[PDB]
Amino acid sequence: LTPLQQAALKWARKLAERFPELGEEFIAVHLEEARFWEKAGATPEEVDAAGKATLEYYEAIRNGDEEKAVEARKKALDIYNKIVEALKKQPPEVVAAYEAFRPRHEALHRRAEATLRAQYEAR
Repeated sequence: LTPLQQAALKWARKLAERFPELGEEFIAVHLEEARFWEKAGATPEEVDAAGKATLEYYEAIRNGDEEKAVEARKKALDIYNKIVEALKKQPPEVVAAYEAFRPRHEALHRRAEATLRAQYEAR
């Protein structure tokens, strides 16, 4: 397997092992992305970070530190923007792929956030 796929697995596992509600697609949906990312001159360290960020983000969404969230939800967000843009500078043979998958990457996060917040809004 590609060292990028694996680099995202390091953190996705930690995010699946934790919050096992959705221990599944949290890996896959991300994994697929790590293969797209590869197809945009991405480096493992440009991914590792992103994950660990997301990690920070969610587990802070869990505990509830609203500062640590934006700290992480933005450092991650201030990486993929570039990547999507690099992927945007690619053929409409790969573009047609991301313009259908990305939706699910959005859907994962939009779902995850929501659920993971709803958890703590339940004492």
